[PDB]
Amino acid sequence: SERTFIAVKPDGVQRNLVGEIIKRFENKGYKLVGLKLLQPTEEQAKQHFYSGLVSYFSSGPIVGMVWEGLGVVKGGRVLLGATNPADSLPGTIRGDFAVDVGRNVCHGSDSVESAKREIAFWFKAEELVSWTSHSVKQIYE
Amino acid sequence: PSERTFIAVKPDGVQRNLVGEIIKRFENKGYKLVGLKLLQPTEEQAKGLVSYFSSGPIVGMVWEGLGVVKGGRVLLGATNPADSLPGTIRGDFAVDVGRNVCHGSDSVESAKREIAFWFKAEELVSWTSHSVKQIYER
Amino acid sequence: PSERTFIAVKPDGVQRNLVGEIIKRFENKGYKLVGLKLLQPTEEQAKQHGLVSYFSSGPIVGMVWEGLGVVKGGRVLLGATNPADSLPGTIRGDFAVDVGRNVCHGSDSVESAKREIAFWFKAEELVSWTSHSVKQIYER
Amino acid sequence: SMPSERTFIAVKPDGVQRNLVGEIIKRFENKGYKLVGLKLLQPTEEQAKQHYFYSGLVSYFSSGPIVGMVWEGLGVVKGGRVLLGATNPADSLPGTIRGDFAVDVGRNVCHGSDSVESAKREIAFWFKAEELVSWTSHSVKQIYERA
Amino acid sequence: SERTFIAVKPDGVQRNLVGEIIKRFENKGYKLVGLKLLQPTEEQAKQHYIDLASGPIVGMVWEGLGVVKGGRVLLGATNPADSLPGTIRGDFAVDVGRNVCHGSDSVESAKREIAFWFKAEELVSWTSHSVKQIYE
Amino acid sequence: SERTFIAVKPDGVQRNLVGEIIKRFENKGYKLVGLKLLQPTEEQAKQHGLVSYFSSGPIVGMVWEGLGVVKGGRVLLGATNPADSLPGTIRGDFAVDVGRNVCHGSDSVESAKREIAFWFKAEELVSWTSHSVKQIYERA
Repeated sequence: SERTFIAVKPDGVQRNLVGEIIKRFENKGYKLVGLKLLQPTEEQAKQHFYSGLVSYFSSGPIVGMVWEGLGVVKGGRVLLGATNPADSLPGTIRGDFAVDVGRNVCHGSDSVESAKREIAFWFKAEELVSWTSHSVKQIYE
Repeated sequence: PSERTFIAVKPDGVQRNLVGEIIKRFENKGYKLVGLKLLQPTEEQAKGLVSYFSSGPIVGMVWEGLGVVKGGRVLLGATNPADSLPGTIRGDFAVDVGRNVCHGSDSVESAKREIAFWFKAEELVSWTSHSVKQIYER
Repeated sequence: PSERTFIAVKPDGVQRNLVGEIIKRFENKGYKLVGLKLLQPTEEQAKQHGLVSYFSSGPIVGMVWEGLGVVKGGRVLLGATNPADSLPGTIRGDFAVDVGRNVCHGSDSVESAKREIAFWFKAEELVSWTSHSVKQIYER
Repeated sequence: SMPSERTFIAVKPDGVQRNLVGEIIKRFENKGYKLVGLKLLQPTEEQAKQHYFYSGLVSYFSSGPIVGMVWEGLGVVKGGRVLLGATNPADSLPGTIRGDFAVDVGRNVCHGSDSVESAKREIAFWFKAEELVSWTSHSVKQIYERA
Repeated sequence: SERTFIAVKPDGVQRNLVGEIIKRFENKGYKLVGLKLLQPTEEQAKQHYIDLASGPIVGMVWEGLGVVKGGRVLLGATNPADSLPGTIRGDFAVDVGRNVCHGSDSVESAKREIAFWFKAEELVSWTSHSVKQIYE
Repeated sequence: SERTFIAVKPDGVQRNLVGEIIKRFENKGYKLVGLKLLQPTEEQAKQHGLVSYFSSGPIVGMVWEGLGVVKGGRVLLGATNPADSLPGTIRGDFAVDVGRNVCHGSDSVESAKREIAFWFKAEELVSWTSHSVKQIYERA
């Protein structure tokens, strides 16, 4: 089943939005199969204006997540809201919580291919957990 | 404002503990609860879709308010959860169209039919909200 | 575990839009909803339950909840009967001020729960079903 | 287009009566906007006449208290209105204040300045300069990107 | 009819707890009769400084039956270490020196605090449309 | 700089309480320095019927930092036995059965050190400073 990479960026962790973000994905019906707190290294930030974006991204921890579900790549992005918080609607994470595109609190993979790459980049295979939600028959026909 | 609509928490909604959450959103909006009942549809009432619909309880509700048929549907969000926006019930809580948590009458006429189908007249309560002048100008 | 209790949102609770909030808390706790009904008590029903007039003046929501220790646990969720003594986090602690407008009711014992359930609900109105989360809430 | 931009937000009397003051303030705080003015007041008949059916809207608006607020942040005039939702609740989407809480355009719970110029005028009309408080949020670097 | 003074201290305002605190008082059934974002005046500071020998903050006045004690119950114990979850400080504070809010500790001190922070003309007397639902 | 170990047990993960639990610790002012989703091995559960349930699915392991966080974290979780947990706590709000009590927190500073070391390798913990430290602590 489809998987996507969702991150709480360092502004999101600093502003105490980790639980709130996780809650919204859980409530939606998506399944958490990877989760990790980490501080990106400068080198990881270099791979991911330049000195500035690198420095912010390696300045503090992010929370990396892998979520599983039908249409979760697109759906996860819908939950996050438009990338640019000026365009984000209330009810979304960015619409509720962000102002500035450079401090937009979170990230979600923008396609299936890019999800596979991002998951592989941040998570070793052994760190992902395959399990079955006891609610699968209530969420999916 | 005396328009009425039928809202249901389907069995997946009840199983996933969304009854209170749904009621809350209608109450917050300003709509008035005039009928409420927990029931398990019979196979016959349902008559794959039949089996799921008669497999467990639903919560049936009648809500009253100005434009409540359309408004109730806006609160539920698009019927197909792929199209539902966050902030709506389905946008927040549903993934699959076949397990889309809830239902709202799609028109005034079909609301009248649905209400009559699930509720006996005596089961609906007419009352006046002490907030009516705060919610409606006239 | 199959224990059951009667919970009511009194008319002030319904008027003040607390029905959903109360149901949510019971659902969140893990208790199972097996009866639910909106109704306006008759004066006669209020007599059995000034207090008469208020109680029969508008609708209440009657509920039956099932779970281990649900009679006591339901009352703990409601908070002390007198809101002056109710702690924040409970329904009355969060939402009520006056004992005469204390928003809700819960059966005070197993025996009185059986009586209250039987009084407000006909047998055919209660639904027996199994939560898909039963093994996540209960070890045995 | 400055982060120092300011807008006027009001909880109208219906919003105060229906206990939506805290909820409205929370949404602005959550968004990252900064509260620089706040005041509970009952508009006078004369103040209601200027603000705006010219029998009826006046009477309701001067009938009880409103909460007046000044919020500061990048694009806060437009952003504040997005949080409130469409002016007519029929058009307001869930997730917004009016989409979540209002039904009738005549009882639409709140108000926000519709432009930068009208925000300056509204702020000046409801607040004396000495009532606004300038301070710095300890989260400014988390909300706004430094070059 | 009783009234009390509740304040969101500067840490509370900085940490975005103003709405959350107001909400809890509204939800409880108490009535907001004074509200203002404020900075002490030089004259207010002088008199505070003198009185201790016996910003911004948000200042509030709330009205209701038993609101002085009730308001404090909503805030939770003064020292957050002792505050229980469900209260403001139990949910949101760790350190007694950054305990987010304040409520008058008695009826007499409420009168004094209200008078100190609010001019009489800044309080609004009004009737909640829900008064008969909250009070018998 | 005190630290404690908090876990969402498998029932808690299954019942979608991870975010809710994290939120409460964040709201309180505590600082997240370790976070990981994992499925305990049978061997790991033996050291911690109870073995089978604990190794049956994923838990979320967390390390939190703050003044008095060991005791404070337990106060947020509520009494170990949900029958005794008060509303406003995680177990008071969400749990019924002591065998399915949703979560765990270290019971002392010494046991927190042991539990943190057991579940987290040193390189998995992140040391950082909250931009709100001076708003949460007077001495910071």
